[PDB]
Amino acid sequence: WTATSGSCKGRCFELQEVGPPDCRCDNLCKSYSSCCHDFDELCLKTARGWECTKDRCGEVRNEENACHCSEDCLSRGDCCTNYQVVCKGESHWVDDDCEEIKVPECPAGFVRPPLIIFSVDGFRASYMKKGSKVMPNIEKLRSCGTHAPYMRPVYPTKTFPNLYTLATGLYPESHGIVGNSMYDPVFDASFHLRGREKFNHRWWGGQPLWITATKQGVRAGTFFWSVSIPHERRILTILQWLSLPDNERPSVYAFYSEQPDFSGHKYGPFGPEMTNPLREIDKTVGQLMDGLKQLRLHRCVNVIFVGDHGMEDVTCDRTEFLSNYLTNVDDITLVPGTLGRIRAKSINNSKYDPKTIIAALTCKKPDQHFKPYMKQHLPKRLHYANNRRIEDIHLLVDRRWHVARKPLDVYKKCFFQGDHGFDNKVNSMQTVFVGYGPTFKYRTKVPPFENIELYNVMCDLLGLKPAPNNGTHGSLNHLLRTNTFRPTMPDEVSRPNYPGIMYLQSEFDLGCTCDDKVENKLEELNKRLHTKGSTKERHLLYGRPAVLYRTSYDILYHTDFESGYSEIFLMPLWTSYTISKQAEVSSIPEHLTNCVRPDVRVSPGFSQNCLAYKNDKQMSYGFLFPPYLSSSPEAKYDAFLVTNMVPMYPAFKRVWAYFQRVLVKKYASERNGVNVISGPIFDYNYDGLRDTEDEIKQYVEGSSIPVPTHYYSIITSCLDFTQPADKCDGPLSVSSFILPHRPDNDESCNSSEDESKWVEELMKMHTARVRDIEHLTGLDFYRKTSRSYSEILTLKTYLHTYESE
Ligand SMILES: *[C@@H]1O[C@H](CO)[C@@H](O[C@@H]2O[C@H](CO)[C@@H](O[C@@H]3O[C@H](CO[C@H]4O[C@H](CO)[C@@H](O)[C@H](O[C@H]5O[C@H](CO)[C@@H](O)[C@H](O)[C@@H]5O[C@H]5O[C@H](CO)[C@@H](O)[C@H](O)[C@@H]5O)[C@@H]4O)[C@@H](O)[C@H](O[C@H]4O[C@H](CO)[C@@H](O)[C@H](O)[C@@H]4O[C@H]4O[C@H](CO)[C@@H](O)[C@H](O)[C@@H]4O)[C@@H]3O)[C@H](O)[C@H]2NC(C)=O)[C@H](O)[C@H]1NC(C)=O
Ligand SMILES: O=C(Cn1cnc2ccc(N3CCN(C(=O)NC4CCCC4)CC3)cc2c1=O)NCc1ccc(Cl)c(Cl)c1
Ligand SMILES: [Ca+2]
Ligand SMILES: [Ca+2]
Ligand code: NA
Ligand code: NA
Ligand SMILES: [Zn+2]
Repeated sequence: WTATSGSCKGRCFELQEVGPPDCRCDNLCKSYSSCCHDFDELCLKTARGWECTKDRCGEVRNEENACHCSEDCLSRGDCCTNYQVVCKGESHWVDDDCEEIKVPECPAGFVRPPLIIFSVDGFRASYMKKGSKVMPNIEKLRSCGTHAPYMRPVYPTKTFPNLYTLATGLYPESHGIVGNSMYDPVFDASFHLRGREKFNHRWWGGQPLWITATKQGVRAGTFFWSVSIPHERRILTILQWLSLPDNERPSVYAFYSEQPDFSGHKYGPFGPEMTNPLREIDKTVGQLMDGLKQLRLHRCVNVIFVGDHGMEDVTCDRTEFLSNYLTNVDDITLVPGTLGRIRAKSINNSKYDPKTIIAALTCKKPDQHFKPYMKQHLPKRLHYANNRRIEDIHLLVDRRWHVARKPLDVYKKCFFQGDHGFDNKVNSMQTVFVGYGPTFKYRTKVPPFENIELYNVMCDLLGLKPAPNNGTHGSLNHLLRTNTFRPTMPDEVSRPNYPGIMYLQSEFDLGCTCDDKVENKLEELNKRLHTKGSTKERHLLYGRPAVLYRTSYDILYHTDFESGYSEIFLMPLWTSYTISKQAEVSSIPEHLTNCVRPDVRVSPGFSQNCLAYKNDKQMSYGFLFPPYLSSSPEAKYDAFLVTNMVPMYPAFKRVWAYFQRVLVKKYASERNGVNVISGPIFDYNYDGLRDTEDEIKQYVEGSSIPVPTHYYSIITSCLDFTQPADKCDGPLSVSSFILPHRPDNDESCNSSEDESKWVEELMKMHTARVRDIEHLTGLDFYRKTSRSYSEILTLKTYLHTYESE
């Protein structure tokens, strides 16, 4: 119940929301159907429209008007945004030449430059170039300020997950808004775009920027907007708030536009009908900047122009139906469209089985346009699993397609021509970022970055300490003129042991064999030097990784590679080696095919054993440093040490052996040498974080050898590829992956073919940031480089996407 017979007189767009049953006058009252009886009359004035005209200049103030053109309007803070242009001979902001904003030029009483976030729904990254002729205000923001060619949204590339990630710095699995539609089995409640459950605070986790600001004594304007409030009134409301007395005035404001998404769904991303919505958004930016200029704030405020996701061509005819694959389609609930999420229709149905549903959906049709996954098998870069609102079965839908349960769902719901939601590396899903103002740089282009990073920057712009989030604070310092955040590297928690030769061969009873009894003062001192680290400078280029948790491990040196060997997990945490452009690939010699050699530096008790692999009929092993890339026949023996062995399913060995035998050398050839760091990952609870020993769900049968859930590699070279990886003077270039360690290749529908036709495609799908590997391993890389720490943070957040231009 709302007692809507209270009044909005003197309350229009009040910032503090009043509680039930008292009637409301804030910017969300319409959404709750709770506005006072006189809200439209008093707060949504429209008389005489939104622009001054020559005849209105100097008029007698008429409080009925939408905005004012009387002499008093500037001191009232309620002029039409074009007042000074029409009535005082001033220019529009867009017509003024760009002039660098070296320092804030703010009115007296301003404690800090305000921040205005101007969020555009469905604004695809390529609109900034493709629509530039029809968006002159946005083009001035972009060209004069700091811009990225695009900004990467989070998955799924839907509105609410992305706007709430922008606000919190968190992945959707952590903030809890994992789709536009959700079921939470603990609450037993459903969240929808339509309706009221979405107003319940229990859905919305983390700490959004307006709460962060308020907790730290920075006032915030209200960020959500009721859809029916026209954009011109949203802009005039922000400008009125900016005219509040110092003690009342917010320091952070948000404008939201439902365009161009609304039209893009109807017309497709580049439908001829799209020009007009882009013109209208640009006119809104123009009103805001003219309005700021009238208030002498246009060289004081920092403005962020940012989108939530892009827009792809999608029509009804490109729909896959689950009824074409499943016999039992009425036993499932599907959340449909540009991603699929499946769960049982009834928790009482004991015959429901996810394994049989996955198998029925796997590679069934030659050009099948979705791929099913258990959520823990989704690419780790999506960070889309650790939330009970994410169903166990996920369908990754190809760009331009939908999935639905039955055909009747689609024609009893062609209308639409655009949609979004797909994998967030897809080019059509990318969106925009421009920062303009005293705190941003001038005429500066920055590389693409992820939207999870912007919360920290917004906190920096406002002098706030961010709540804990998934950004990497400091990685966007290159966007800023001032207010940079100067992080320190994390402290190493565990220091390594450096074991020497401590064990005799006969102390080992591992069931291993090697034909190495194959028999010099020149070359014996030489081999001893390699074991003490004489080549370590060639193979550990950026320092050893730091171990950020408590554990016991050993550094092991060799001619061709260095490793940090875990006595707890019985395998390396990391193995590092450099392959020059001139490196030669060789074979595993016949006499060494099944060779595994005890490592006399490491106790039998802290070693793997061959008998466990013989006994485990499902599990084989591979090596982290590949024997194919040994520098000499004699160095090759090091590659067969038991301390270089890791457990690998035979299906996975197909992938791994092709990466090591073919792709490493291909990269070294293309990039002028590469440094590779490879290792295992254990993430049995799919939280994106390193498992402790007591979280390991699978061991090599009969043993204490834990089975990795994934294997990573970080592949680094010189950004200037005229310099070899091992003699690089400047910035680095990286690409990385986190490959799922699976006992079959069902994910790859062409896996019966030669690995040259499917393995690199798999690897691209599982591309990763070095930061993703850091979370998953508790290691900290690139500790010893010539580069600034903020530059290294940017490098650790880089994702190689393998999308065309
Ligand atoms: C991305 O960045 C985020 C933010 O930094 C990272 O997430 C953090 O990760 C931490 C580890 O997973 C996690 O720390 C835990 O916090 C527990 C207290 O949690 C509450 O309070 C915080 C602080 O205000 C709050 O933010 C939390 O909010 C979550 O939960 C509510 C639901 O109630 C949601 O609305 C909200 O969206 C959010 O959900 C997300 O996180 C939870 C996990 O907390 C997931 O389950 C959800 O799926 C969703 O992803 C909470 O309200 C604290 O209890 C934990 O402590 C246990 O573990 C420690 C280990 O040190 C142990 O020592 C303790 O004893 C304790 O164990 C006991 O409980 C166990 C479980 O019941 C039990 O098994 C044991 O036997 C013990 O009794 C833990 O410290 C932190 O909360 C989240 N924060 C957020 C916002 O998500 C995220 O990791 C980053 N991602 C990547 C990839 O880097
Ligand atoms: O604006 C709209 C549409 N619209 C319209 N009317 C609404 C009325 C109320 C609510 N409620 C307020 C109480 N809630 C809330 O304050 N939650 C946070 C504060 C406490 C913890 C998290 C939960 C949400 C949401 C909306 C809403 O979305 N769309 C644009 C937009 C802008 C910014 C963001 Cl971040 C997002 Cl996700 C969406
Ligand atoms: Ca959207
Ligand atoms: Ca984990
Ligand atoms: Na075996
Ligand atoms: Na296959
Ligand atoms: Zn949309």
